[PDB]
Amino acid sequence: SYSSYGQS
Amino acid sequence: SYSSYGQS
Amino acid sequence: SYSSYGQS
Amino acid sequence: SYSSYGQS
Amino acid sequence: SYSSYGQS
Amino acid sequence: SYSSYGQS
Amino acid sequence: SYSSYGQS
Amino acid sequence: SYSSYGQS
Amino acid sequence: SYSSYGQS
Amino acid sequence: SYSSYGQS
Repeated sequence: SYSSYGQS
Repeated sequence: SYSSYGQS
Repeated sequence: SYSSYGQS
Repeated sequence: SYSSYGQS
Repeated sequence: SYSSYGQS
Repeated sequence: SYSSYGQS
Repeated sequence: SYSSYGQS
Repeated sequence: SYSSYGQS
Repeated sequence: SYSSYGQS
Repeated sequence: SYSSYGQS
């Protein structure tokens, strides 16, 4: 949880 | 949960 | 839950 | 729940 | 529930 | 939008 | 949006 | 967005 | 966003 | 973002 994987 | 995977 | 997967 | 998958 | 899948 | 505030 | 505040 | 504040 | 503050 | 502050 609390994670980023895409394009931000 | 609390995660990002797309384009933002 | 509480996640983003699309284009925003 | 509480998630986004489309175009917003 | 509480989710978006379409074009908004 | 897409939020909960009551008792469910 | 896409958030919870109550009792679930 | 995409956050929790209540009792779940 | 993508954060937790309550009781889960 | 992507952080926890409550009881989990």
